Amino acid sequence: LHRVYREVKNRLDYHISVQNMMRQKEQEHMINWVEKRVVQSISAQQEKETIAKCIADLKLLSKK
Amino acid sequence: IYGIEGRYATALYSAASKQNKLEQVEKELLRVGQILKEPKMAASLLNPYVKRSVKVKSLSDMTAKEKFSPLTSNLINLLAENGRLTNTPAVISAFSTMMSVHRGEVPCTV
Amino acid sequence: STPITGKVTAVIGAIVDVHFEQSELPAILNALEIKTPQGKLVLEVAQHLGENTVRTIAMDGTEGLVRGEKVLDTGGPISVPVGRETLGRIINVIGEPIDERGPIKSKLRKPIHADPPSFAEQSTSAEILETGIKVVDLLAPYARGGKIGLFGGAGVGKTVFIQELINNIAKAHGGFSVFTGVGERTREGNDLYREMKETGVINLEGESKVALVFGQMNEPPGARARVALTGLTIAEYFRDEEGQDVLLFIDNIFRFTQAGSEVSALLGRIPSAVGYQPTLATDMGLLQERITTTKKGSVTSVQAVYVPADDLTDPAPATTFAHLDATTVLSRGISELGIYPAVDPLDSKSRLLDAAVVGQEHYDVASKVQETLQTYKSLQDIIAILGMDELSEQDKLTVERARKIQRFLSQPFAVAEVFTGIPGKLVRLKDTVASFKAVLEGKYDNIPEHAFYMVGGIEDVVAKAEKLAA
Amino acid sequence: LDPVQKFVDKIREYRTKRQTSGGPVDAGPEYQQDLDRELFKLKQMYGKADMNTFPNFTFEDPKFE
Amino acid sequence: NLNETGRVLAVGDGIARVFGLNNIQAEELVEFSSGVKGMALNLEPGQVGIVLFGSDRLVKEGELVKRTGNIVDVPVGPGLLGRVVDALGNPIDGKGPIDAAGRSRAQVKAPGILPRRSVHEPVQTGLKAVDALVPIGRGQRELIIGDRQTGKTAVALDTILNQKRWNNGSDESKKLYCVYVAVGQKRSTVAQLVQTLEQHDAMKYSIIVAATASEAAPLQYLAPFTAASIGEWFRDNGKHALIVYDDLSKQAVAYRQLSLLLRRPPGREAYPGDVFYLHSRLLERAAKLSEKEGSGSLTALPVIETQGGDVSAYIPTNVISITDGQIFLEAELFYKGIRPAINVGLSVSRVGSAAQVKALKQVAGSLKLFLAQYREVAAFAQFGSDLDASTKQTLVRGERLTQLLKQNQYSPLATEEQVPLIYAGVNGHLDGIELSRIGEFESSFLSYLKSNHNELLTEIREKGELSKELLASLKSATESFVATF
Amino acid sequence: VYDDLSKQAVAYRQLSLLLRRPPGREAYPGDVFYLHSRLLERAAKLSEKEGSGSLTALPVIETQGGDVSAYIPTNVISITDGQIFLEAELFYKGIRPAINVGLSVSRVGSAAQVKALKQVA
Amino acid sequence: NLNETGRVLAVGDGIARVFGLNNIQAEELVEFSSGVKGMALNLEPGQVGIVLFGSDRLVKEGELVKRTGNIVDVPVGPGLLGRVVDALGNPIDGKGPIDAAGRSRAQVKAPGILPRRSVHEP
Amino acid sequence: AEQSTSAEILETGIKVVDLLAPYARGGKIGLFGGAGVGKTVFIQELINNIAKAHGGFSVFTGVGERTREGNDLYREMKETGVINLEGESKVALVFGQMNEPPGARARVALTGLTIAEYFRDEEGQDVLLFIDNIFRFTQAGSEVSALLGRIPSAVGYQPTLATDMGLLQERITTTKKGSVTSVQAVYVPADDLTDPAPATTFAHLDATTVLSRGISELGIYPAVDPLDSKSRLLDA
Ligand SMILES: Nc1ncnc2c1ncn2[C@@H]1O[C@H](COP(=O)(O)OP(=O)(O)OP(=O)(O)O)[C@@H](O)[C@H]1O
Ligand SMILES: Nc1ncnc2c1ncn2[C@@H]1O[C@H](COP(=O)(O)OP(=O)(O)O)[C@@H](O)[C@H]1O
Ligand SMILES: [Mg+2]
Ligand SMILES: [Mg+2]
Repeated sequence: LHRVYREVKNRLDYHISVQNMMRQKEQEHMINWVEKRVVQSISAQQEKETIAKCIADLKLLSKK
Repeated sequence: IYGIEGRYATALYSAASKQNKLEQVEKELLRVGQILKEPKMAASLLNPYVKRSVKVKSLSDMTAKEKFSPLTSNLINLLAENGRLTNTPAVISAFSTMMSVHRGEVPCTV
Repeated sequence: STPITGKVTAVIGAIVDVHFEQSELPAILNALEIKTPQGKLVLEVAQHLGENTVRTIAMDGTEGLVRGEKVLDTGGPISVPVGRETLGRIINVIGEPIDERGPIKSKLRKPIHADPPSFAEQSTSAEILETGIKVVDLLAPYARGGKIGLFGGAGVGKTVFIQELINNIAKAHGGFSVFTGVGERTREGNDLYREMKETGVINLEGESKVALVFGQMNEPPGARARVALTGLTIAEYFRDEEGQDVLLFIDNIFRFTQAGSEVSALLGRIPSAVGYQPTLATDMGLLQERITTTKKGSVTSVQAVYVPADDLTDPAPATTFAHLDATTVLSRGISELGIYPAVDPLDSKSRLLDAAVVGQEHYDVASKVQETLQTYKSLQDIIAILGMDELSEQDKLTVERARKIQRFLSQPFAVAEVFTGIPGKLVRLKDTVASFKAVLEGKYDNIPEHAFYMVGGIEDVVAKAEKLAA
Repeated sequence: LDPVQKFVDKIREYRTKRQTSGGPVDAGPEYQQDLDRELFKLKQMYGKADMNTFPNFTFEDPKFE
Repeated sequence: NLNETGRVLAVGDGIARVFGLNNIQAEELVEFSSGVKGMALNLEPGQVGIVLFGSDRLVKEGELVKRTGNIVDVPVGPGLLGRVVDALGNPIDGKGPIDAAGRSRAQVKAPGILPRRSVHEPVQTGLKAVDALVPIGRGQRELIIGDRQTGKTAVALDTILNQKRWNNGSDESKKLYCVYVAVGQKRSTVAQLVQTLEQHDAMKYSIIVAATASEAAPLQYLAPFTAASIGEWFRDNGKHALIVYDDLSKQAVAYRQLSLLLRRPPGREAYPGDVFYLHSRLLERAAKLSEKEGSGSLTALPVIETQGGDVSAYIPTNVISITDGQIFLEAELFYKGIRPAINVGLSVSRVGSAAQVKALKQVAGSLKLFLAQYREVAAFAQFGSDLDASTKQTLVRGERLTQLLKQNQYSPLATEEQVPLIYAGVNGHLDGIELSRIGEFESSFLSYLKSNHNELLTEIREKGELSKELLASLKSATESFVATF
Repeated sequence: VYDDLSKQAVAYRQLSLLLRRPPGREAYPGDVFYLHSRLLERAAKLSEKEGSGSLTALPVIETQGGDVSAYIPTNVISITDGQIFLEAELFYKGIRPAINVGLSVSRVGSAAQVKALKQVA
Repeated sequence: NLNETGRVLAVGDGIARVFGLNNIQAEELVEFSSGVKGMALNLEPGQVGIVLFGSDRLVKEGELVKRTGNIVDVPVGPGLLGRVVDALGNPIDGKGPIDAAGRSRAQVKAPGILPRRSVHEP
Repeated sequence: AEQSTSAEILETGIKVVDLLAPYARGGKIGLFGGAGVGKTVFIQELINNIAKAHGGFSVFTGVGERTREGNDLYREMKETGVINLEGESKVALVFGQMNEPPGARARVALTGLTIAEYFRDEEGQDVLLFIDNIFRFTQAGSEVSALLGRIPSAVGYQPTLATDMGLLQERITTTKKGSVTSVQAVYVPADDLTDPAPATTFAHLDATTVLSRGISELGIYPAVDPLDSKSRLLDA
């Protein structure tokens, strides 16, 4: 009896563990994909060098 | 002139340009150059005896009594944050060439 | 090709700082190369100080580096040769052949750095391993595919010990083996290489069943701290890809910590207690974790550990115990008595020291021997202060036996035949247990003690006792 | 921070990714490789059977000591 | 952004210093571009020091890092039972996703002075030398201190196994869920430790928080606290949970590593001043909640490894000062045969009888006496028969009383089986029996009662006490077996 | 014959400290081992192809209070092919040279000893 | 200019932080204006750490420094037999110049694993 | 100038005390021996006696007190009568849990001292200040001074140790108004009296009431040992 249980449940849990692994992976490449599209946003877009001097000069100020 | 070091001034004066402090950031930057030529300064701008956040305080004395304070009261700590007060004179030079590109990079309609 | 150029900016001992360009910084644990007239000085990324500056660890002699030489990024961790191609050849840390046999033709090149197997992959076994050494097979027997440790101060018998194991397991093993010399006498390697040819294990114009990796003490701190990985990588390959039994011999494993301990100060690490580096437990950990048996293949590991100043409380030895299934501690206090291998019967334990493993009979006999040797050592304060006559009838009878068994644990190795003059003797576990059992029952209370000193099988004891009487 | 707020730029890029239906966005042959590798470790963990299928059973006879 | 994000200024030694995150919290988690996560322990005006949970090979310079807005948290609840999780609380056994009933912060404040009760619920370990000599109580902090390879794990391990006597029952206020915290142990060891509990059907109520040595230091730092919360769950909800920290020694080493790399002041033996605040803020979490709080309880069995009996060391002194008793173990005692080698002389318990079954207390009050006088007259045993009869009598008992405590591993005995053995020992019904047959004596004696005096055993198990009637009935049954023997 | 490496380490310790190089234990440089290791290994017996040439080494160390458990000495005991321990106490007793056989050993052993003298003892 | 020369920044206790020397090798011999030679052990961007073979009362701030271009070596051969030399290999017994046959470096790689023989000679 | 020019004996209420090792009025007494000897029972006693003979209140201070023991103490004190909720209490409790940061641990003592000095200078009573244990007070300082960056003295203790000890012991004295007698336990690190912490503590102690197990074993209560108990006011 215990063996039947363990084995079935084991087959079931496999699907979850798998499903879980897929999600994780994908959402790795997904949030990581963010990186390479934002390193493309600043390196490119010369209009993302203006939004540079911007937010940053708002540093000196506040602190003081 | 190179780029990375020259970008430091352009990445600090960039905000300055929007205001027009190039005079307060270009004239000030000139100070950092004379400070490095000062033998007595070399024993303070590069003294590992002070600290990482201590020497930064003493800087204010050379930032509020030299010319700095506005567009140089940030680049001062940055210039002495990692220890780039050895070849900084090269960064000031780039400012003279970058400070001239800001005049043309403006809506000249008037 | 599209390589990343760099430039040296600082040189202090075995520590080289390279200054790359922006966006071109190599991750940690990446190799580097610098062209020299003599050879190549590989470096290994360690830290990222910032400002596009990286700190590496010199894999070789740092003398001859010029302020600002251009370094070539390898683009990945140190690559070592793998496959049956490395069988029967000597290899250094960098993975270059050092036996004058030309280039090593390997189909693959696998990095020395890799993550430890997953908890899921871990496979437990209970099989026993028969070596031929009485004091071991009877007390702390080694496990097939297990991790072994040979502890002992300087000049106790750790090398001769591990050498015999090779003379009794390696030939007798239908698989492959890997020897890794870390921080030892270059001459010991020489003799080894000579014996592997003479035994037939390594054939220059034939087949071989063992690879050789050496990173001796003559090498700088950089080398001795990564040579252990270099040989591990070659073993691991036969483990997963080849999927077969593998014997890993490491000697010595203490140099792995020590070597790192030398440079840790120069890498700006606050020295931990006893001078060792803070990253002791982890480093010692990331090495032993890799050295293990998975569901893909079995790996039997024999790592000899060094004990600084005959002190077991030392972090280096102390930490290593938890990564071992079978521990064979050697005491200098046992060497001096003339009894060898100077194995400590009480302090040495094993995993297979269970009735449900070695057999019920085997356990009982082993336990009796331990209790006998203990009481003996307990009465040491009476045998010198009151003599032997003061002891009780049960005590004197035990004491005599304890002295016979003690001397009966000694065994002549074919390796140290030049030291003892007596021909090696290999005893079988099945006979070993049967021997002490008989002695524990008092069936040989007539035979003289000197008849048990340096003797193999139990039959030889009676033969010897009779040859002396003449 | 007030300038720091302008979150916006992140969302937009989240948006374009999420708006993409054709597997995992910007494949790269490695994905399958890694996938397969982890798909293999789980086989190790959970056993060599067809997890799509209900299990067979042949039971052990009892044992006496 | 600069406020929710930051750039890696320098990385190394599993610690990278980032710049930015001007709104990040203390000890808060963070996530790097690569995927590896870390938590900032040091919050400096210029930069922020952050430890890594993974290889520092993934982290590079200038790399981007973003907040998580959450402190170290782990999922708790009854779903963990029968699983094996890491410091964070993820599955590593491959049995699927976990089903928790909520989360709890790694850092929880210990119960105040008022919400507690004097420990009074015994924790039967199934060890004769323990439950008789050093009794443990639900909510107590008993320390298992001893040199390497002495039998420290054996004590705890048997304890867990000895719980099948109540956990498979119906009543809850009687059960005891076990939470083992593997710190600094190789995977091979854990995989075996787990495999032992299964072959005994113990995983049904055991929670394994594995923190292998190959894992990053911080993992080995958070492991004990993580597992701490998990058990508190049971405590808060009005139950009973046993947690064994094996071992705190390894934890301190890990923590020392982080502290040194972060350039914090080094103290005795290279341990920062807050090292004591670490364990004190851990052990004090286990206690005995009052009736109003839920009467719940959390027992702690911390394990400390000494270096050659040196209990005077820094770490041990800290732990020994906080706990409420020690189960000192010596290798020497182990060699003689006395297994488990529990040094009665040193082993102590501040709670004592307060948490021991009266059925055993009535026969144990005297057992500490004889053994006490035995250690004093132990030198005489080495001399000739010239010893007077008075002292000789002590030797007769001690040899036999010490021989009875010898208990094989993986073989816990219930109180109903302990009392009969102690009662026959104390009175001295074994003195006539050879000191070589003491072992088989236990076997044949227990089997006897369970066939002829089963009614007596069952009355002791239910009542938990020994009435004048039982004391006489037990004595008569003993003298009868000793006679026929 | 080196006499003695104990002083050499003290010297090499001095350059390190003065060059502002972090000390290990007792102020000695981290690689203090590597100081004697890459020295002693330089002496050994060469192959017949090389010339059958050879270099023998007799390193000398100075212990304090008879403490061989010290930092430098242990570093060298581990490298050398044995050691000729000399005790002050045996010297007065009249054992001169005061060689403690109990602790003095040779790893090469009889291989190096003369064959004739090998028989008689 | 400063590639083959340098100016001393500080000096004391046998240590001398010279500025310049951006083509000097690791562990390379050098010579000061005073006549005293030195050895470079610490290579840094700012300055170079050099150790003095003689007293330091002669070196002063701003002094010129020159390089040898060669790793510190010593004269070798039979000639030395019977002679008493110093670290560098110069005669200190006062019996003429050292007639050496070759010159070998201070730091030499240990002999190979292959080119060895088991010790058999007493 | 406010200090007294003569030491007087303080009648406690125990023969084993007044006759053998008497308590010095405004002095420091060392109490040895852990649980098992009825330490707690010996403490609540001194609080009652003095409350009836001198009518001076008492102040209990716990530095790194075990949360477990703190509970059982409070509760026991309500059972003995030294503390009544409905009626009038005689002793104030100020515990400093072990799960608290060194900062708090090293100040617990001062907290309890303050309250005690009040009844000395205001009501001028012979108040008793109990500290358990003076050892964790030194340990507390050692962890604090450790984190601050201050360099470690001999044995690892803080350099400032010498001054700190005095900023607590000196404040406990007999003035012209009232007096404060300190009854603080002592722990001997590794059974060694050469150690700084103990060495420094004893320099202020005037008497010591030891509690041996072998004394309570003979059925002698309290478990005060006549041989070990000594006083610096045992002269004609
Ligand atoms: N009660 C017992 N009866 C018989 N053998 C025992 C007993 N307890 C422990 N052992 C033996 O102890 C060995 C392991 O001891 P144990 O694990 O208890 O020590 P430990 O505290 O875990 O030491 P370490 O810190 O090295 O893990 C096993 O080989 C087993 O044979
Ligand atoms: N079987 C043996 N019988 C007697 N002596 C031995 C034996 N094995 C080793 N030895 C002694 O130990 C010495 C070698 O020690 P070694 O194995 O190098 O120890 P370590 O591992 O501490 O360096 C030999 O010179 C020999 O005298
Ligand atoms: Mg050796
Ligand atoms: Mg254990």
